[PDB]
Amino acid sequence: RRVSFADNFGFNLVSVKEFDTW
Amino acid sequence: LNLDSIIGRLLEVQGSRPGKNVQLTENEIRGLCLKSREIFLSQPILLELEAPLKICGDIHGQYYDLLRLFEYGGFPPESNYLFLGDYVDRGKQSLETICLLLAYKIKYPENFFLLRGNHECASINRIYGFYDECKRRYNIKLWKTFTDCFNCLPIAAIVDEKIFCCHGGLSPDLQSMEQIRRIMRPTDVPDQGLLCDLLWSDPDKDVQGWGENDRGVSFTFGAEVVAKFLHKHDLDLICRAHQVVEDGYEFFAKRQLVTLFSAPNYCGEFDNAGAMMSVDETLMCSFQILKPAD
Amino acid sequence: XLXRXXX
Repeated sequence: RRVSFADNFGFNLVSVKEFDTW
Repeated sequence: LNLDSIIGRLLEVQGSRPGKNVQLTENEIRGLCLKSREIFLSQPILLELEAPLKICGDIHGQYYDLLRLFEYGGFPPESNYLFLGDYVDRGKQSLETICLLLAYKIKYPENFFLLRGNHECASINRIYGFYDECKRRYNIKLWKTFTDCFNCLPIAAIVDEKIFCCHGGLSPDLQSMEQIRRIMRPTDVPDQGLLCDLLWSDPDKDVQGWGENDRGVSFTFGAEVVAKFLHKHDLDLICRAHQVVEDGYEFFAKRQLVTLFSAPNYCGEFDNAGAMMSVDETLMCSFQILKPAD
Repeated sequence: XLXRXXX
């Protein structure tokens, strides 16, 4: 199986966690 | 070497004021350097790794951002890690950053991996902050112990025979992986040649083949160089670091290359997130992004 | 922009 990316199959490519620096 | 105590003190800042220092003893830091150096030399200079793995780019002494990356990705050994280099310089806590990474390398030597960046080099980190931090918090001799350790870091990694990972990029000298394996350690980073390029080169969409590099060292390479390299070596993806990218990750050459940068808000010219690439056991890749809330 | 050795 070739390397794939999650958006090839209907998943989010990215997940984002926002943070407060403090 | 009381490893668990060192890691515990390093993780005590977790939740506290960002910027508070951990002042390990000189003996503890030297112990981390000497033991990790032994492990680096006992493992190949071209690592052969298996997924699943989280892959991280430049950190540059942003210690609390490193802790946030581990919180999001999973602290070792719940997840396996490959870091692409540039642990020190620029940031305020290079020492905490490198010490935690070396401690995890000693603790989980088969599940935690660190490659050499262009800043794990005395000529660079003498200027870009790490020498100054060592001289202020400890002494010059400790800085030299770090250099001897850094001189033994591995240079590249291949994940499941399909993802080629290094800090900088490709080299016009690189025809065979054997050329990487033949590099002996300890070594400095030269200002020219294969090892220099692996740590310093950059992709560029405006170059046909190989071009000059505006940094004044190494080269740039275009999309066709990427495609030829992948085909020649039966690889699917290049994963590298070394450049600030706005979203923490950035594709190049029709998703054949990705740049990862893991230190949020590094520059003054633009805000940037830090990203990690998660590679599952089937080689499906996705990105976990740490973004300042504003 | 921090100085091209690198924003």
